[PDB]
Amino acid sequence: STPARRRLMRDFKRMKEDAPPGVSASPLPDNVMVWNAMIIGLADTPYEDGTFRLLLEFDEEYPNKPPHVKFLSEMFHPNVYANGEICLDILQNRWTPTYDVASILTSIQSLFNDPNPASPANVEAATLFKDHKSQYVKRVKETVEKSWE
Amino acid sequence: SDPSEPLTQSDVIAFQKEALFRCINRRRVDFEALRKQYELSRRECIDVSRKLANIMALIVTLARFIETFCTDANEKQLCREIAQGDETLIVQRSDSFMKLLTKYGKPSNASDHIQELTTELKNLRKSKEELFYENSQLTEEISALKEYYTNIIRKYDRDE
Amino acid sequence: LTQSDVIAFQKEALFRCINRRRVDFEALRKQYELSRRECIDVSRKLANIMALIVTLARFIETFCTDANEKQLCREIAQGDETLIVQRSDSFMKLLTKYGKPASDHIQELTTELKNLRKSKEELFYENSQLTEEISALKEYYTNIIRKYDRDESFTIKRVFK
Repeated sequence: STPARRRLMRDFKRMKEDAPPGVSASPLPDNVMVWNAMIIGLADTPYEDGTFRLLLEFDEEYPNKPPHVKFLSEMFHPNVYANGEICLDILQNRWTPTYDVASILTSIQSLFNDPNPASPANVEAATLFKDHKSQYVKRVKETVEKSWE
Repeated sequence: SDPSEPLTQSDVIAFQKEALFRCINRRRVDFEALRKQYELSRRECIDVSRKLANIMALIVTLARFIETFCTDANEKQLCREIAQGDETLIVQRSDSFMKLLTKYGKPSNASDHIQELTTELKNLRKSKEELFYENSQLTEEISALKEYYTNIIRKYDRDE
Repeated sequence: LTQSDVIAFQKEALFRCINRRRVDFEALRKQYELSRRECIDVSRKLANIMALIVTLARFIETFCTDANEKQLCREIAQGDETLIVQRSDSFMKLLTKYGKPASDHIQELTTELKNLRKSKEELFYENSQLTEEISALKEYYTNIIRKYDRDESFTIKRVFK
């Protein structure tokens, strides 16, 4: 009914005609203000081949306000709080309304291969990312395999 | 699902199964490569221990012979003990035995100094020999693994 | 077993296959470590005895008057297990003969020591390089196979275009 609910509709159209590689996203058939997304981790990244579930919650302040996003699948990333919240720069303090769902999911995917220990949200992850890199890859691989459930 | 079609719920499960196989086949390859390193190291254990049995046999022989010439009782006892063919006593007393061989095997200060030097020569040789055996086994390992992996990769190449 | 067939299996079972393989793998590893510990033990033990023997051979060589005797000692001191076990009777006969109780020779031995020390260091280095090579190799080949499985994954092709 509202313009937020037809903008969301525009993002949904984008997710079909030019669905970006490695992601899916769809709002509940009843509630358009709530979306199931999922991301696949990229090749030559320690998150390769993962299948991470994501929840997006939208209010009537969209696209002026970015939605709340969290992974449902267990995660291990320096920019990932244990509740699934994310520390991405274009979500907090570099957000623009012209970013849609498709550009948000992919702006998150990039974080996998390119983490940001500069704004660390999970201490352990940013740590191993500099000390025991091999061991860090091990924990990320646990994450990936669990994501296939 | 057509590449130009929102990925469906069947599609996702399918992707995960092929990712699972990739992981399974990765741990399987890694496992059988371990199998090869293991079989190799068992073969090598067989072979070093057969050699070991045999040179220890010569050691027992050698120890008996020297015993027949010892002057002092501690010397006699060391030979008889070594002569039992215990595989440890000969490490623990390798120096003292070497010194006995150079003491009696032959027909002032210079003599004692040559004893020290020859003991040292034995120890260095020991080390050289350890390293030589380790390195031989390592090279064999490399060869075993190379032969293993290359065949799988070539089986994929014959898959065009 | 092959990638194309994975579609027919069940997901819940693929996890179990992964755990099957994980536990068996740790088992083989504990075995492998056992094996290696034994090989080093026996190889160090054998090293000691051969060292005692070839040191002896060279020691007694400075006494043997016959050129067959001198050749005997030299060949033994080349350090081969077989040739030692097989010429040990004659070796002992030699030892029976000559056991019945200057400067340049000591210089020879110090020369012997220096060259052997070099050899040891050479081999220690080469040992190290070989361990690294093994590591490198396993990583290299498995990366290659991982790529091969990614190149015949059709799910990958459709997910990524």
